[PDB]
Amino acid sequence: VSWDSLPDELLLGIFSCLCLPELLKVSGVCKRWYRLASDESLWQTLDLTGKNLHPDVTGRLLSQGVIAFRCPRSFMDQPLAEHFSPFRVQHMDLSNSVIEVSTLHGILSQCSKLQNLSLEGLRLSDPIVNTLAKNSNLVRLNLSGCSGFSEFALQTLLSSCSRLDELNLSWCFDFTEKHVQVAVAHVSETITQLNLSGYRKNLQKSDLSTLVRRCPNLVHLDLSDSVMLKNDCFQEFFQLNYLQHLSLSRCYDIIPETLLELGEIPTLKTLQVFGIVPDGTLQLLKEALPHLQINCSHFTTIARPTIWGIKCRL
Amino acid sequence: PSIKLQSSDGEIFEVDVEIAKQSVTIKTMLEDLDDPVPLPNVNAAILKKVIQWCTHHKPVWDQEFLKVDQGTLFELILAANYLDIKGLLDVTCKTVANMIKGKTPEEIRKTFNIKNDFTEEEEAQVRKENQW
Amino acid sequence: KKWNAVALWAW
Amino acid sequence: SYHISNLLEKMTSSDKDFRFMATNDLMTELQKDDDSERKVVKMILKLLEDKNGEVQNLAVKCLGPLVSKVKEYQVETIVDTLCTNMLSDKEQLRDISSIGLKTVIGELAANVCKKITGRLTSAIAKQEDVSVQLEALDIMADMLSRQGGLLVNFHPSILTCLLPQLTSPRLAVRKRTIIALGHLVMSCGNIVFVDLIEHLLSELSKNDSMSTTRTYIQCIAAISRQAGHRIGEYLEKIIPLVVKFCNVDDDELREYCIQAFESFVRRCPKEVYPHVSTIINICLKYLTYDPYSDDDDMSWKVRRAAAKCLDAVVSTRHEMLPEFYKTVSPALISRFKEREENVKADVFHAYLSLLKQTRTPLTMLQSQVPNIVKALHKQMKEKSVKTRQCCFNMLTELVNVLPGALTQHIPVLVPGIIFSLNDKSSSSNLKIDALSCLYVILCNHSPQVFHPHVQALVPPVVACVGDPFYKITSEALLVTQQLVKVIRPLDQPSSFDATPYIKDLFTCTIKRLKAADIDQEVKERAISCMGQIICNLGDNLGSDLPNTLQIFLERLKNEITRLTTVKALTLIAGSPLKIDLRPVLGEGVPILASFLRKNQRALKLGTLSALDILIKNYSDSLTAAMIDAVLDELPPLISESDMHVSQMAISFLTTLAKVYPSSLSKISGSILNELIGLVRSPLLQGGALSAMLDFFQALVVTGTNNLGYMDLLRMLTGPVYSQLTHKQSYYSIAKCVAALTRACPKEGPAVVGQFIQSIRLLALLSLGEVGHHIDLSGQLELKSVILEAFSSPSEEVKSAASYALGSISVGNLPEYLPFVLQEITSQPKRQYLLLHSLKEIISSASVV
Amino acid sequence: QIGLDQIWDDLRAGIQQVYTRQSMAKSRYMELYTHVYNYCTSGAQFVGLELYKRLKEFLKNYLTNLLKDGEDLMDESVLKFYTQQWEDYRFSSKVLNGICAYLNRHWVRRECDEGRKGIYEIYSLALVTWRDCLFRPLNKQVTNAVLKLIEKERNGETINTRLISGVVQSYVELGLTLTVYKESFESQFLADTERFYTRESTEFLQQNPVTEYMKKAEARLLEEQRRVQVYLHESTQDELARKCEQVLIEKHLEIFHTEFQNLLDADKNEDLGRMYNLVSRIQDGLGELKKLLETHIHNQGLAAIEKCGEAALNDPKMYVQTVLDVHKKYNALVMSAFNNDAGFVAALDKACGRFINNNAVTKMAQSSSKSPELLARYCDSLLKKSSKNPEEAELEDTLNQVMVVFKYIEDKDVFQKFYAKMLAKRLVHQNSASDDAEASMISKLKQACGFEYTSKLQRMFQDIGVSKDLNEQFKKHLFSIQVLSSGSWPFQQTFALPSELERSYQRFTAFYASRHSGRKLTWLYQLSKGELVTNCFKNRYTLQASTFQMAILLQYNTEDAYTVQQLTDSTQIKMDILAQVLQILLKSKLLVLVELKPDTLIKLYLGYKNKKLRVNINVPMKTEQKQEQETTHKNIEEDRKLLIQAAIVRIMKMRKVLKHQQLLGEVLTQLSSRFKPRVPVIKKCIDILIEKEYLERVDGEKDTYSYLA
Repeated sequence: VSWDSLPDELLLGIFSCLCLPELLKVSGVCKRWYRLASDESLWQTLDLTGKNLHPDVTGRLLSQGVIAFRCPRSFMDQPLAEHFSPFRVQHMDLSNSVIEVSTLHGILSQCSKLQNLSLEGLRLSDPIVNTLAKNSNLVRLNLSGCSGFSEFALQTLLSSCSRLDELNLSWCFDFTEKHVQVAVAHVSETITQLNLSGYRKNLQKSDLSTLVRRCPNLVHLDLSDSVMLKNDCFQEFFQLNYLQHLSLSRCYDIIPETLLELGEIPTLKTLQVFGIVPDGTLQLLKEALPHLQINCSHFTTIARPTIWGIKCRL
Repeated sequence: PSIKLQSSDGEIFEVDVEIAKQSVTIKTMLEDLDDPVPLPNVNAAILKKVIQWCTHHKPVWDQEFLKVDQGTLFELILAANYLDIKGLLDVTCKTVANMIKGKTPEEIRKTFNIKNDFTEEEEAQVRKENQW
Repeated sequence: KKWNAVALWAW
Repeated sequence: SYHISNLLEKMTSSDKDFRFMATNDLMTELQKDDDSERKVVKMILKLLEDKNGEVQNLAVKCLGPLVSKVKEYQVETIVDTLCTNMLSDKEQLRDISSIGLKTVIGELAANVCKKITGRLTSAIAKQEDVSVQLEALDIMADMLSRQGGLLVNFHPSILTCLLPQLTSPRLAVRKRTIIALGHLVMSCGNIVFVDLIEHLLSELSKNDSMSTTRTYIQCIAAISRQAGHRIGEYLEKIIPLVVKFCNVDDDELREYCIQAFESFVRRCPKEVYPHVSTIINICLKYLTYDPYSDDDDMSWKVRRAAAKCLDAVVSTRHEMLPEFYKTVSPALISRFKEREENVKADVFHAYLSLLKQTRTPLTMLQSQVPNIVKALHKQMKEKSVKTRQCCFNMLTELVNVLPGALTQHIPVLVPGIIFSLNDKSSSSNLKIDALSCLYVILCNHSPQVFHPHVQALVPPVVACVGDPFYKITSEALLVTQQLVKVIRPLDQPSSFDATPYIKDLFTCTIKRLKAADIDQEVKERAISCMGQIICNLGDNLGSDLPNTLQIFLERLKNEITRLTTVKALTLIAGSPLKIDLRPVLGEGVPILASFLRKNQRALKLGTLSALDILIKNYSDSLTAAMIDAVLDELPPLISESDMHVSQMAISFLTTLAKVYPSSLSKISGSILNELIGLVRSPLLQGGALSAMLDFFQALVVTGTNNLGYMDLLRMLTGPVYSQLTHKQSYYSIAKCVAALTRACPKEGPAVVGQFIQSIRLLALLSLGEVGHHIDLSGQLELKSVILEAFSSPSEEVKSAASYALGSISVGNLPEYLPFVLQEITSQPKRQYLLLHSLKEIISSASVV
Repeated sequence: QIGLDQIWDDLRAGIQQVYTRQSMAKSRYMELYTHVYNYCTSGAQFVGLELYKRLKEFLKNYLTNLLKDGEDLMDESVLKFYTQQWEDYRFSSKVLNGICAYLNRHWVRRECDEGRKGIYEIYSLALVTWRDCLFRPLNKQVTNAVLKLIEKERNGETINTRLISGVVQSYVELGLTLTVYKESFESQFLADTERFYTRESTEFLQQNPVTEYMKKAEARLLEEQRRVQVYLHESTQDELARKCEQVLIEKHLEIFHTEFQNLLDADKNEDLGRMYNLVSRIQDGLGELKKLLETHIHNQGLAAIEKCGEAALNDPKMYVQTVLDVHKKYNALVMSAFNNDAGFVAALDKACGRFINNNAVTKMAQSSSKSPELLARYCDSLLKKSSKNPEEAELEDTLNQVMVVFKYIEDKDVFQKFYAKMLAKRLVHQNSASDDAEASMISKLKQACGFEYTSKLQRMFQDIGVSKDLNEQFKKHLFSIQVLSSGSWPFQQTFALPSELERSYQRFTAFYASRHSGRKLTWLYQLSKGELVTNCFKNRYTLQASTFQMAILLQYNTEDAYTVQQLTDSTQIKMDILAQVLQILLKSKLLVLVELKPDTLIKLYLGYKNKKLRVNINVPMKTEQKQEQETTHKNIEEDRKLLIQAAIVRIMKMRKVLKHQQLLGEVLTQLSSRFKPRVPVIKKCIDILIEKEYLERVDGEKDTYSYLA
């Protein structure tokens, strides 16, 4: 017999059920299978969490047309010297991963149609934000822990990105009053989930009122660690009609008895007010408002990679 | 409800109306269209083996049936391509993938009838990119 | 012959 | 959460104004709050007992929408407390509670009725207070009327409560008890009804204090009138009591027994059979009773009841009809002068029922007509519209059942119709009835009798055509048409001069014809009436006939008006008086031809008939531009799907052949192909084949090009020699060839050539059809052909040979009957063929 | 293994067999399939590129060659040519797609993912080739021919409906979805439909009457729905219905209005129902019909009432029956034609109220309270004996109708007062047509009135019942009596009691003193009647007379002529009453002597002749009713003032400070169930209340009142 005459179609069928070291090893038998070793059919989804590597190999693998690649908690501390044509990734998540700022800026400069992204814990610069402003189809985005961004860059990105559905711009340790004001003023009007926690001394009532009057389709809200909450904030929140989730953790500016005002919302389903409510008062609060749940979701769900419903195979 | 199937060697078999419907080729050919239909490529009793498998599926039995030589497996893969049967093609592909799973890259060159066609620099470069 | 009279009772 | 508490606290402010305002305000809010309605319910029920009247009014009113806008257990609580309050010792509380409970039930479900019924039973049973009894009975009657089937186990209790209350001094209690019993009987069960009937019988059997007998007999009437069936089982025992009680000189008892009789007659067809004569005798005996006005007369209810019972007897019993005309009818006729106007209608209705059942009794009805006419004559002069309306209805029915009835009473009955027609106080319905009676009188009598009264009949009808109400004008035109038929007939000789009336009739009809905005019925009636006017008396009309015909053309173009005009044109064209339709005919027949392709059967048949008569009677003024236009659309009609239209088309072609031959060249295309296809159809039978044969006979005589005898034979015998799965096709082809031969003076060579010879089956059929009525003696070969065909394997060929032999024998009996007899008596092998030939000869024989 | 050139010559011949539809060999199918398979098996680097271009060229050539045949055909010709060619092409294309399934499985799937938009499946390739080659040159001709066929079918002919269905299916499938169908067929269809229906409607209305146009339009709409159901795509339903409704009804609504008026003038139920069904389909188009109906009912009611004139003022039956007939006819019309629509019943209710509470009779009496009074008089006329016992079924219907009419009367207090007085007079003299009628009327009044009025009526009934029981009991202990309570009866109270009844008077006084203690009996004599026996006449006369008449005929036994100055002292009667009763006596043709003076001589007419022995000289006094009407109207007015004052105090005692408009509105809605007050009366009552120190006006903020204790 002879396998050299076998059609090229069946090679994809053989290679479909085949693990990563397996094909990475079989690719060396002959150039004939080396040609099909890298075919867009196989690399439908990729997952390389925890696997340390170099930027060159990451670029070579990503150039083939990976749709959903998730590499969190990986080591990417090395310069990149390779050049590639623009990629076509549609689902990338690199939260909490250790990568180089210059390498990350270079890698993201080729991504333009990324339907989702996650940059929790990443450190970037103004060029990174400028390049990310190109992706006008970003339905979901994350800005938790981002460092290196600027107020002008944030405003430009907010102006460019309008179709975004959910975002988490919280825990920013480099945010300024001007940057927060620009983000509030230039925010999109279709945002469903907004997380802006961490701004204790930078959040103002005027910014919250402007955000409430700008986007009326907010489903989930997060305003933790805010010391600028009063009855005006409650009225502004009640002005919305889809308050399905609110968060006021560590809100020392709102009295525990004032929490009864949140029960007037008809669409209210949950509310996390941990930090302000005294112990024992939870039972009384539940008795007053038995149509909702308090302190039932310990972890947030805005821009959470766990990608985003896509099941990985390779 | 009688349909006939003729192989290359000329021997005539018997297929039920609901037996050949597993293959989509016969399904569509009967869907839009007392004689023996000659199939030029399929040979010998590989048609009978295909009928046996499709009647069984009218795991472990897969390996039990496929515990055969390389030539029979290749003929079965080509028959699955000809008749366009999804399950048989999938099971043959999985069998081959297991036949390569847990095998040394040096062995495949000798055992799967492929002479090594590469340069020393090419082999070094291929090993270099595969460091991931 | 016959007669039909009407009267009211009060305190 | 605070205003409610404030209002509830303020509702006990020891001031009437505060309580009133609080109640009114709270009702204002509860017009578009949980676990506290137990306060508002309690306070409303407590304020039901308030000292002030106005607060009580608000309390009783508030329960209306409260029950709708409240929870479930609150409704149960309010119903329970109202029911408990209804039995208390406070009169005002009982009255207010009864009113409130009625209001709650009205604006309302399965549990509440069952809850109420138990206490409402004792509420009804309590006789201490008479006022609350009426509302309790009304509530229970309403409960039984709707969703009465849910209650299935409280029936003995409700019966035991209801039965004693047929004695209370208030008559209203008796009436409502009767109504409640009637509602209960509709769904009660065997034991309840049995007990009720047994109690009623055991109380009526030995009864004194005749005041109670009235309500007992009313109850026994109501049970029959509501239950219907399930009462004849005891009827053999009930009837003696009711017939025995009828002799007592009680005016009220006399009505109720007769009403019971009527109910028994209408609802017990079988059980009342033996006593029908007794009921009739009682009704006839009591039908005549009539011995600041505070008289309070009641002697008319007995007469009304007797008349209604007579109606019920007549309209139900039919096997003994002559007894009615013998005895019942004279009394009813004599009682047409009854003073009261509500029983006159009743006796009239009885007589109309008799007449409707009359449909030998006919001569018996004839014998009594003069009395009927004499009685009705005085009634027509009355000032009441209803009496005159019913008299007209009676006359109409009398004429309908008996055609030649009022042959002599015209000059005493016409003045009444005239008086009714022109009366200041007459209503529209009376005029319509009078005109309808006049129409039915005129239709069913010979025209001779109405001749002297035309001078008095024409002016009122002509004026009646001008009445603004349209329904009057419709009947006026319908009468005018028949009056035109009367004034100058055509099928019978006559001598009446009709000149002074044509102008008036024409003038009164032309105005309605030239309207184009009046109702459709008036337009159709006007078209038909003017068509009849021109058809009968149109010769004396002057210069207005061309204009009338132009209007007739103008009316052929609407879609909801043309059919009537087609029928009118058909009627006017085919009349004994030949009038000039030629100006119409110039631009008329294109439109009638155009109507053929409109998939409407009635229009097709009408236009075919109109074309037939138009061709037959107006041949001299036809042009080739219109006849071909007519001929164009015939081929689509000739089809086997609908035989009637094809037969009419063949008739039109036959008329055209008999009249105008030069246009017969235009059929030799698709028309003959359609005809050949129709002949080959396996459905041809009846008179359509006769029409086709007549058309062939008329066509062959004309002898146009490509339509000679040889040509027609070529078309007819084409497919036979080409290489027809139904035998009937061969019969039809043979009949057509034989008919064409019969028309032709000479076809001897063709007959001989056919006799020379599946094909031989057609040859035998052709010989038989040719011999069907023509003798073929001069051939000397038919016997040889029959003998040759005798030895045949098939049975169809043998049948064809037998038919040919029988037809030949019919054609020439002297030269074939001895031959057939000799063949029968000579060869025993051939016996079935001889029998078939003899049967054919016997069946197809002539007079002698 | 196999090159392309080796098989293409045989493949072309094989594909040619698939077209030009004939019996297809059971083996040639696989023979053709095998060539494709062997060609297709010889980063992915697939093989099947070259065959696609050749197939496209073959289909191109076939379509152009077949189009050359039918470029110049006519209506039926183009329809047939298109239909059979389309069916054959669809079948052959599906077969060819089946033959080359390997390409569809691999090569087109690969090229679709890459991003090349020019590659389709072979069946879709055949459809797009048809659309690009044959559809474009013939679309106008096919569409116009189909439209002409449809127009022919609309004028009553018969067409081959299967021809249009094929064209519609081809249009729908060629949208590779409804893109082609909407822009190639629906636009022309809906453009021609508008013109056809416009000209048809204008021509039809030019000649035929407007009534038949409604039937024509409804038939047209039903036919359009059937047509869309039978040989058109379902998506056209709403658009076609809306366009037809527009072009048929919205332009002609203007004449529809006048037609509606004319059909209201002369009753036509079915036609009105058809118009209601038609104009209902236009949004917000029923309002004009409602307004016209209300105006017509109002005008008809006023015209019907004004016809009677002076007679209706004093004839309750005619006045009530005119209103009842006008209400009944239009109520039946509303139930039947308009299917119990809320707007139409509201219009009927408003019109009925308007012509019941203000008409020609009210202007004659200079007041709006004549209607309730006449209604009460009609009820009294119904419920009396009146020379014939009424049937129970007929009386109940009349009472129900009267209760229906009573709902639209604003001044219900007048009706209540008059009905109470008349019921009292009926019960005292014991002349009732039937007790069931009284019971039913009391029940209806319970349902539809207050609770105090009902309480008074029930107390009247209870008193008459207990009096009857007492009379029955006292008869054995021994003429009749009617003992009644004081405050529950409306009668407001000088008589020389004759010796003929003195013994009975003393006996009954003793009996009542023995049975009951502390109760004094006040005797009403003007409401007491009986009989007499007489001696000095022609023979035995029996007569019915009032007790005052009893005394004034028994005062003279042997004497005949008396002077009324002495007669007044003899009978102890005032001037006016004695004069009126003497005028009544003179009017009875039973006495001989109209101006009465104290010296006037009045004698006895000896030997009086009478036609009948049963004579009732107690005729009703004419002036008594006219005198009583003014008194009861004044009493009603005083009661109205008292109720208004009480309501104002009650409303101000809950709201401490209030304005004028709110006060008037609250008073009107609180008294809305009894009568509608006039603003001047309320203002006068407020001014009186301010004077009597009950409520004061706050300083400043004018037109505001405040409660003061």
